[PDB]
Amino acid sequence: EFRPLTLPPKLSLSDFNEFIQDIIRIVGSENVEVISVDGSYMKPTHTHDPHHVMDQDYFLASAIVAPRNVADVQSIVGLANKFSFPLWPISIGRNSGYGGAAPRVSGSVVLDMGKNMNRVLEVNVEGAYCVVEPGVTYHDLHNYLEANNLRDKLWLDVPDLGGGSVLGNAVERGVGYTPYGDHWMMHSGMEVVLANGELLRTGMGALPDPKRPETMGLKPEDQPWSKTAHLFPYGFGPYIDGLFSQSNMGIVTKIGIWLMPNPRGYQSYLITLPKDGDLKQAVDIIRPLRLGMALQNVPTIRHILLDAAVLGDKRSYSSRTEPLSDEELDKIAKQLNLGRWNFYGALYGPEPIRRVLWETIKDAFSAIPGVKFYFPEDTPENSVLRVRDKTMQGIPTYDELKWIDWLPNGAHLFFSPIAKVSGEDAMMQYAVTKKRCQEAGLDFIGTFTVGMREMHHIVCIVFNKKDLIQKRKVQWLMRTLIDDCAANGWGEYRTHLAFMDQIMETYNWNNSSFLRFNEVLKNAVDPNGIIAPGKSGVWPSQYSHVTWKL
Amino acid sequence: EFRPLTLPPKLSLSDFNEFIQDIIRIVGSENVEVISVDGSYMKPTHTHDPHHVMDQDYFLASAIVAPRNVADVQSIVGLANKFSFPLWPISIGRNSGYGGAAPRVSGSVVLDMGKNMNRVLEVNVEGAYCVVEPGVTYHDLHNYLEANNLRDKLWLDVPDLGGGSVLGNAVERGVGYTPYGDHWMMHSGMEVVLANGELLRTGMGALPDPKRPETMGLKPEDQPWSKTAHLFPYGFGPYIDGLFSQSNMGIVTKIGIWLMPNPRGYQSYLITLPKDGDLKQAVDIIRPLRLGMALQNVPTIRHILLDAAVLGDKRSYSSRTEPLSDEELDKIAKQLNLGRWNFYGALYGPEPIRRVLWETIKDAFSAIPGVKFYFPEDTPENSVLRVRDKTMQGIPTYDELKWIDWLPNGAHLFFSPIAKVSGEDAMMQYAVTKKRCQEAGLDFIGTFTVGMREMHHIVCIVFNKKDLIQKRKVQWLMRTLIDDCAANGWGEYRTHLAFMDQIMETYNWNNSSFLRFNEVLKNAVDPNGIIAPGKSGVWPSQYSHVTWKL
Ligand SMILES: *Cc1cc2c(cc1C)nc1c(=O)[nH]c(=O)nc-1n2C[C@H](O)[C@H](O)[C@H](O)COP(=O)(O)OP(=O)(O)OC[C@H]1O[C@@H](n2cnc3c(N)ncnc32)[C@H](O)[C@@H]1O
Ligand SMILES: *Cc1cc2c(cc1C)nc1c(=O)[nH]c(=O)nc-1n2C[C@H](O)[C@H](O)[C@H](O)COP(=O)(O)OP(=O)(O)OC[C@H]1O[C@@H](n2cnc3c(N)ncnc32)[C@H](O)[C@@H]1O
Repeated sequence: EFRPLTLPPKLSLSDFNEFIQDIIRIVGSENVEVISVDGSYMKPTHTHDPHHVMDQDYFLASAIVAPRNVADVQSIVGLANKFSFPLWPISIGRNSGYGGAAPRVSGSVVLDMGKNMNRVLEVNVEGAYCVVEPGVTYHDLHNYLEANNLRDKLWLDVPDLGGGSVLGNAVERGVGYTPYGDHWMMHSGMEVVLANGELLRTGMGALPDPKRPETMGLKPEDQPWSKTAHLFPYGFGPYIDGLFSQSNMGIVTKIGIWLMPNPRGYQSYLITLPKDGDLKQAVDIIRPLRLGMALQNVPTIRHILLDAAVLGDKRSYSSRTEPLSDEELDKIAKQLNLGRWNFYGALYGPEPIRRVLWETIKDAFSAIPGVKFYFPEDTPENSVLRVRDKTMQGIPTYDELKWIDWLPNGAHLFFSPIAKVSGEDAMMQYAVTKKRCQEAGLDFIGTFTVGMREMHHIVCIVFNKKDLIQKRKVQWLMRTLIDDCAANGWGEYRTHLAFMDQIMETYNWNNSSFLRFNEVLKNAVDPNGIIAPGKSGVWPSQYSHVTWKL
Repeated sequence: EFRPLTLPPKLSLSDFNEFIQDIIRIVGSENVEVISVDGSYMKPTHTHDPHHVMDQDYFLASAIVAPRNVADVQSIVGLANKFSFPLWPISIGRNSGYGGAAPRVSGSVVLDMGKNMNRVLEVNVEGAYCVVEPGVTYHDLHNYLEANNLRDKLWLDVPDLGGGSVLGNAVERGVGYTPYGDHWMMHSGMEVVLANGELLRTGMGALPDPKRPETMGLKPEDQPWSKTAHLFPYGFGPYIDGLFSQSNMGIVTKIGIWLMPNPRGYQSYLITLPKDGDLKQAVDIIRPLRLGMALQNVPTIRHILLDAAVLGDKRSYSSRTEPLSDEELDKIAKQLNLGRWNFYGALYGPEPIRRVLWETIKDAFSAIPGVKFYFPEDTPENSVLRVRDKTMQGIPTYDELKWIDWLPNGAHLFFSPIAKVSGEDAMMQYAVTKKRCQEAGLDFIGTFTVGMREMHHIVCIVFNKKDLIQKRKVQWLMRTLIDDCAANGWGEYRTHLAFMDQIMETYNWNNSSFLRFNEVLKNAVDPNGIIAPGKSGVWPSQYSHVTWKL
């Protein structure tokens, strides 16, 4: 194909066409598309940000490429080093609220790694791990487990929806809700194609499986792994794995992910907190429970509007066009039999141990006036408890997609600061966050997810993507919040394409020492800067900061 | 001082003298010793390898310099850049079995970080963590906690001995014996001086503490951390932390380490396993109880000679010169009331819970005939269990020094391959290692430490450091085990200075892509190659592989 809307920087139409004809010859026409449509979550777009906060076409591919296998990735890396051509690797491209598939730089090729590199490569019972290509969704892996009857042996750890990529998510350092919620920390042994195009496996992936007749003459990409590659992450030497999470340092083609053995018993629960202000005492309670390990998983603390938005759009609760007031949340709370904040967790292992922990947690929270406790069977058919009862046991679902439609053309954008597990800091962050959403004319929606010594506060900004005036207020809210939170001692853990530079500028301890360091590494491994220029605000030297930063 | 024993490569005598005059000016001559004696554990040497497998003077410092503070480190670095002068940074230098404080390159300035940089900087209760400098030993910190009554709120995690640096050991990715035994995984918020001299803090350490009047004009080194620094490791962007463990990528000045809250219940224990072959079913039994958190910590499986050696030297058990027979090891077993393998664990938390766990473990191991369960109270006063009682609850001891003296001028050398948590794998690693130990005329001594999905297998080579015939046999032993283990798909997790090259050459999947990618990052951040050249087999470009490898 001949003519795209946007060319990559410094690249001619004639060069671009040579590149494309070249790539077609490798991967076939059926695996290439040049852009000369926001799609669905069920069928994600690969061309741009479906939940756009800037103009729809602001972050736009010049084309999409789908390698057939790892060899293609290498060949494609080669040509991009030849032509000086920016690549943007996605696994699945369901990173909505962070930009979806869209490339940080327009004119890039989007590498749809997921379409053909699909395979669940291994599920090892005794080692309680699995090995995975970019294309394996949470649901995909769920179904492989069923086919081979492994459901009674091994559980998954799923984020709030079923379609993201196990690896996609893991390298974004994302989060789920079993004791295996720290997704990044569950990996051992990743294979990566570098900016030079050479293959590398990490940790004990670097210790090769010894030779035997069955595996002779296998291309490296197809060689098995030695027996410890997915068991012991460190390997030997400097431990580089993390240089591949949230980086543009390489293109991940495989990853091993630890899986929880069937725990021996499971019980989910809801605790409902009546007052807006109860968040303070509730978090002080969480602290030692989590830290002392009566809280086995990553339990979340949901604001009322999050459950309500699952349950029906805003028109369903009021024809109001302004944020719902403090007192309507009370009415909605009491309609839905929920509190102002709603705490979800679960209990794992034998009855005798579940009993003890539950009595501890039950006891601890009873200090909060008006508290009420529910198992799944005590709630209506449509409840968030029922849905989450699935989630905290590794079953992929999709019911939580509905909150996206809180407003007539609902898109989400995530503001994701980190809080202490302390009522006081939490209230402050809430206050700082709630205040601004207001000035923006938006309902406040958000969770806190509970890590051991921190909470991921996911403020869920939902907007009508066809509304230009609102879009701008969303750009104002985000940028303002980033600042407010930095001035209060809080950083964000993950974000959107349009906020990456701003966010990094925030991690400026000692004259931006962190980003400088990262650039030195980026330019050495990426001398042509072809991988994902601009991810996390890291720019190769051929990318002027003045031209390229937002 | 004027004339040193060995000079760093490519550097004149005239230059060394101008250099050390510049350092003497900064650190004062009290913090400089030019070398022109082995010591012990309590007074550890800073010049060479106290447990030398090569000639005593093979790895040898040219001087030892003791920075008073972070600013002295920046100047020394600046000067080491001026003169191309290798630095070898240590914290305490108790890396016995791995080369102690010896530099990999003879001629280097051993950088004694711990002499003056000494402070327990922070102990935060609600976050349950500490911030520490290199000079703080495990005993140092223990006494800090006792002296503030903190031992009732927070416990430590300690290796077998208490002399090691909390930070130094963690950057070596070392292991301890509570649920906090994965020392490295417990870090958060590292401060690092780079090869160019510049300070950097990782993770949310890069998110600045907001401005206030109390902290104005503080040197970057002396600034506080933002509230989340030591709560959330990741921060934002590429997670570069691990580039600083087992690496030569920088000089660490400060680290945050997570501390486990008093669990509200503790009980250690021993299980004795009569036969040599009982290892196989033991491991097979441990596997599901590890994955399922009936075993909450890092338990150990000790060879009978490990315990035997703590209680008495070889000369006391047999007069024989060769290795001990099988029957002579059942004799020592029945003598000491231990099995051939001895499993040391510990239960944590409230009694209602400790109880259930224990009944599962007891009942799990009962399928092994002649098994015996002991609490500390059930054993002789000198027993290893009584020592590990303290160990598996964060109390330092020094009792385990006694096994080093299993031979006249006993020295240890660790061979530390990683095994699967499977009897088959473990027996195999045992057989492989026992065979070669015979050939070399050594007794086999070691422990397995049970990580979640891996075991660290510490083959404890003790040898007579004044016997040149045996030191050569130990060299042969080491180099053969490395090769054999490799040929059976196992790699070492850490090693001695003389085996760094070989071991790293072992992880050569896809023609040493791992090393090549490591080399690339090193030359980027260390142009003149001054920080610890040769650490983990990673050499900067101006060190010829031909000249430097062993
Ligand atoms: C809409 C929304 C999103 C959401 C959520 C709830 C709603 C309603 N709940 C989440 C949750 O609880 N936890 C969480 O971590 N995220 C949640 N999200 C966000 C999103 O839906 C998921 O996180 C989703 O899994 C992420 O998208 P996906 O997994 O498909 O990843 P991707 O689109 O391919 O992009 C990942 C980014 O990471 C880097 N990347 C990905 N693959 C590679 C490879 N192959 N090599 C190198 N880098 C890779 C890229 O930077 C890419 O941009
Ligand atoms: C003799 C022995 C040793 C031993 C053991 C039992 C016996 C009887 N059991 C151990 C165990 O249970 N777990 C464990 O991790 N180690 C065990 N050992 C080995 C050793 O004694 C300890 O590991 C000890 O704590 C290590 O030594 P130390 O703590 O003093 O650390 P160091 O010598 O200063 O440094 C070791 C290496 O780390 C790098 N390093 C240290 N500081 C820095 C700084 N700040 N910057 C950059 N790198 C640093 C260096 O590479 C140094 O060589």
